[PDB]
Amino acid sequence: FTRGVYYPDKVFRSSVLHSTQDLFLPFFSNVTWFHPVLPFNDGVYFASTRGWIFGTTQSLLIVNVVIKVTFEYVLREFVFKNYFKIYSKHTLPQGFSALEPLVDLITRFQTLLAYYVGYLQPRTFLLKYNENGTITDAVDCALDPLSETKCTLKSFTVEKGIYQTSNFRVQPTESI
Amino acid sequence: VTTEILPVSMTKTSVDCTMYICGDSTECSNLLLQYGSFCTQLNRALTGIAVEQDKNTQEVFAQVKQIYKTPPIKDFGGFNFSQILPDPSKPSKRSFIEDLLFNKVTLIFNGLTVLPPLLTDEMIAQYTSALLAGTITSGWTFGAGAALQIPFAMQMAYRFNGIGVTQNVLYENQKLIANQFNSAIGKIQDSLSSTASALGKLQDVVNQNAQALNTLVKQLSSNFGAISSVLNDILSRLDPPEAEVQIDRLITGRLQSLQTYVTQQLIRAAEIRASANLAATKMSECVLGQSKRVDFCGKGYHLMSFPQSAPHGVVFLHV
Amino acid sequence: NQKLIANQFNSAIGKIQDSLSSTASALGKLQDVVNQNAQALNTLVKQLSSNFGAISSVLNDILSRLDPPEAEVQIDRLITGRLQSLQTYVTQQLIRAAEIRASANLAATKMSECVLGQSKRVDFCGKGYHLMSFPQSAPHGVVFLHVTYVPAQEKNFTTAPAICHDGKAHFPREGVFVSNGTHWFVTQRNFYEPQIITTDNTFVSGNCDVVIGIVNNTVYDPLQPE
Amino acid sequence: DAVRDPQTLEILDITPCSFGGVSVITPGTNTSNQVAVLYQDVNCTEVWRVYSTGSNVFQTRAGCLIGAEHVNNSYECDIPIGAGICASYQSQSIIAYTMSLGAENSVAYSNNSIAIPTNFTIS
Ligand SMILES: *[C@@H]1O[C@H](CO)[C@@H](O[C@@H]2O[C@H](CO)[C@@H](O)[C@H](O)[C@H]2NC(C)=O)[C@H](O)[C@H]1NC(C)=O
Ligand SMILES: *[C@@H]1O[C@H](CO)[C@@H](O[C@@H]2O[C@H](CO)[C@@H](O)[C@H](O)[C@H]2NC(C)=O)[C@H](O)[C@H]1NC(C)=O
Ligand SMILES: *[C@@H]1O[C@H](CO)[C@@H](O[C@@H]2O[C@H](CO)[C@@H](O)[C@H](O)[C@H]2NC(C)=O)[C@H](O)[C@H]1NC(C)=O
Ligand SMILES: *[C@@H]1O[C@H](CO)[C@@H](O[C@@H]2O[C@H](CO)[C@@H](O)[C@H](O)[C@H]2NC(C)=O)[C@H](O)[C@H]1NC(C)=O
Ligand SMILES: *[C@@H]1O[C@H](CO)[C@@H](O[C@@H]2O[C@H](CO)[C@@H](O)[C@H](O)[C@H]2NC(C)=O)[C@H](O)[C@H]1NC(C)=O
Ligand SMILES: *[C@@H]1O[C@H](CO)[C@@H](O)[C@H](O)[C@H]1NC(C)=O
Ligand SMILES: *[C@@H]1O[C@H](CO)[C@@H](O)[C@H](O)[C@H]1NC(C)=O
Ligand SMILES: *[C@@H]1O[C@H](CO)[C@@H](O)[C@H](O)[C@H]1NC(C)=O
Ligand SMILES: *[C@@H]1O[C@H](CO)[C@@H](O)[C@H](O)[C@H]1NC(C)=O
Repeated sequence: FTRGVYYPDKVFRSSVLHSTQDLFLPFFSNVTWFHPVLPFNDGVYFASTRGWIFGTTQSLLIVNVVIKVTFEYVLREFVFKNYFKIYSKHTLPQGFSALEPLVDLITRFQTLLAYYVGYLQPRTFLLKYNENGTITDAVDCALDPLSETKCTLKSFTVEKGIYQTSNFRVQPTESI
Repeated sequence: VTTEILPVSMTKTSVDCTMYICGDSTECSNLLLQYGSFCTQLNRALTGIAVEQDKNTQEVFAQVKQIYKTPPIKDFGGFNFSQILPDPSKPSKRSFIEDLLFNKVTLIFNGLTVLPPLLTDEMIAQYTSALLAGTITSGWTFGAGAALQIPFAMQMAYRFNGIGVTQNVLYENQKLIANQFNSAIGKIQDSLSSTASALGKLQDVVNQNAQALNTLVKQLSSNFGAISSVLNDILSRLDPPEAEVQIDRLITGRLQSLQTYVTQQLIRAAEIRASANLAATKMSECVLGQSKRVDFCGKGYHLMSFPQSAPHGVVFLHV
Repeated sequence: NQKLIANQFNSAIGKIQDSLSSTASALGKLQDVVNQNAQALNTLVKQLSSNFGAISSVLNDILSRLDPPEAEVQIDRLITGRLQSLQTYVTQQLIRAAEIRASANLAATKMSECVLGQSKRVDFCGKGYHLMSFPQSAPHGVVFLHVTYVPAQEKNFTTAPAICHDGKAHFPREGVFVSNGTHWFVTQRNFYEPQIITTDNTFVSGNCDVVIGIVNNTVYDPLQPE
Repeated sequence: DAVRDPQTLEILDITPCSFGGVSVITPGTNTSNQVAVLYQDVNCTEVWRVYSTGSNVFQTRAGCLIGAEHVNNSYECDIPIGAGICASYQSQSIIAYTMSLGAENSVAYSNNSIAIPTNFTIS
């Protein structure tokens, strides 16, 4: 429903409404339920109910804490974006929380010994920071006309009226 | 009977800023992102102008809450109002003088669009016909509460009583007053039906709004020191890191042209506000009552006035 | 009717008090000015984070990373981009100030003509027949409380322009000739108050074969015993 | 706007694509969450797919309105659209209608009738 919102940068901000064009998982998108062969388009949201096996056929490995890559280091949500970055937070219900970053640094992946697989898309959100600098809300602009109106006025409440938001144009179908 | 012409509103134009600067080019719309919020400023200014133009027409014409009707027995003591009252043979509320006035003014995409008004010409004609019917059947009483009926000869008698002349002058010269009023309305009808062009104050607004749009279209064929005025030719002849410095010059020139246009549209709308406020005050003090101000409603001792609609304007007929 | 007029005035003041003490948002014309000024200042502040073609929007990390031979080329773009935004802001403030000045001149004219005297201009000091007005202060504005006369509860009658009594027409000094079906009276024009038609509230002019609509009646003579 | 075919020598014309605009008619968020979408002057046949086809399609002189049930009544105007058409939110939905200019009244004029007020109201 509303999953896959992290802190897009390392700069502290508070009580603002910042607009970030970043690769996100779109709201109300369909994800596969497992209880195998999993491709890699641009980035994968992961959840669970041990570790991971990445690569193409080098191999990127996480077991459980030791990591083989060469590099080595000694209800759970995981954003695996690759610029390989791991975001993680644990406490699919209707809830929503911001995923704090953990660590920093492929055409398929796998897992060790139920989970979920999402796929990130080029989007543009509108984050709501708070007094403590954490994220409490977000708005996907290209979901519906109401959220596009919220992205235009840059608020989360809209007054009664009529608002010009964008324009449309049929794309060129084929080349000649 | 004299004629007084005032502008009320003008054409509601809108501009697609991104398309006018560089349409169908994402690597130019990404270069327009390096300038902050300019197109939102320009769209906010033009949207405020567009709402302002509907507010002008609303406050000039919508000054009644009823819609009055003229009675089917038109025996008004000898006066003849058929040239200004509505005519049902035509498919509108519009009348004969209003047909002449609508036929006199005859002038009438890179983002440049024109928005329609809120009130239509038929609705504005219904407002003016309600104003005429309320005036003729009730005097000034319908502008201060409930419309109270009175015979038209008695109304005209104590409109004479408000310029220092007694009412026996009217009750002993009623037929002469009626014939002079009918001949004056006929002379107005003849001087409007002839080829004398008296709607120059309304034609000036249309010509001044057309020249600015034609200049704004004409500025798209200037190179501004670049190699071409066509963006696709630059994008097909150059690599991107050499096309950057040409697209920047085109963006700078087209932003300068848009800002000049928007500033002059703001300054031109500022006087249309003043003319619409003058027209609203003249409506309230000439049509809804009788005015003691010298040379405000006509030229002479004022008796009564009638409103008529016009393209982006209003015409008062002061008696 | 002094007590009735007093109670109606008190009830009207109480209803104004109630419609302000509720949550009815009425000061929108005053809130618009504050909103537009705050929005213009917020846009002028947010224009400082644009780089206008340069490598950054901060002047300090340009000066601490480049030498003055090819640093001024970066600084000139920011100087032009900020001059343009200042010029736009000042131009639109100059355009707003003339509208505020026209509204202030209208408020001064209303203060002179509605409060310091009684006005005959229709719908200038309220809707109806104006009596008096009161000022009240507001944040960056003024609020006028116009007190007007509104007629109510009308009634149909039969009228006539003149009266022929002894072969002479009779016209009213002020008011209209009305009739309730059987008798004829003269009353004032804005309040029904019928009186007997005598030779002290009428005047005579000519004979009664010219006026279109004249009606026979008796015009009383007040010096009856002498 | 015109060009010659370089192989068949044919005179074939050029016109641009659709190019409209999009407005969003909505109540407050403290009342509902449904919207309506106005497409600027496209005549409803060349037009998100729920807001492209389906029921609740209405043709205006200002454009193509999708998501609002047109009725035959006439109310005080609530949200202006253009050319006489207004919109309002009324088991609850968004409607579109032709706005009314006021009530109906006919003054009972004759040549010998007058109306005199008998009371008053201080306002
Ligand atoms: C008011 O004036 C009009 C003229 O504008 C009169 O209309 C004429 O009506 C007669 C028949 O009654 C026609 O034969 C004429 O052709 C009409 N004139 C024109 C110019 O078309 C009208 O009769 C007048 N009203 C009254 C009550 O006499
Ligand atoms: C019109 O007004 C006159 C005012 O005099 C009314 O005449 C009086 O009516 C009362 C009835 O209450 C009688 O007691 C008086 O004797 C009448 N006076 C005269 C001089 O006739 C008259 O009734 C009214 N007519 C209508 C139809 O209301
Ligand atoms: C108003 O009164 C006058 C005077 O009584 C009437 O005039 C005369 O009335 C007598 C009798 O009715 C007639 O024989 C005369 O021919 C009338 N003279 C004129 C010059 O008309 C008059 O008729 C009355 N009017 C009404 C409407 O009753
Ligand atoms: C004054 O008289 C007129 C004329 O009769 C009244 O208007 C009538 O109102 C009724 C409504 O009950 C209609 O059926 C009639 O058709 C109306 N007559 C005309 C000629 O239009 C009017 O209501 C009366 N007003 C007062 C205050 O008594
Ligand atoms: C004029 O209208 C006023 C209403 O504003 C009437 O005053 C009311 O009269 C009734 C009589 O039954 C009293 O019960 C109310 O208390 C009065 N209201 C106030 C505010 O005092 C007045 O009677 C009317 N006058 C006439 C002649 O009809
Ligand atoms: C911020 O944290 C404090 C305690 O750490 C808490 O009392 C407060 O409610 C928090 N505010 C928000 C907006 O979460
Ligand atoms: C008023 O009109 C009627 C016809 O309805 C007519 O008989 C009467 O003579 C007219 N009155 C005047 C004073 O013209
Ligand atoms: C618009 O559509 C209607 C019917 O859908 C049609 O009658 C009319 O001709 C069309 N107008 C244009 C300009 O295509
Ligand atoms: C509105 O009126 C038209 C008649 O012109 C009718 O065909 C249509 O069904 C009516 N629609 C509604 C919702 O009443």
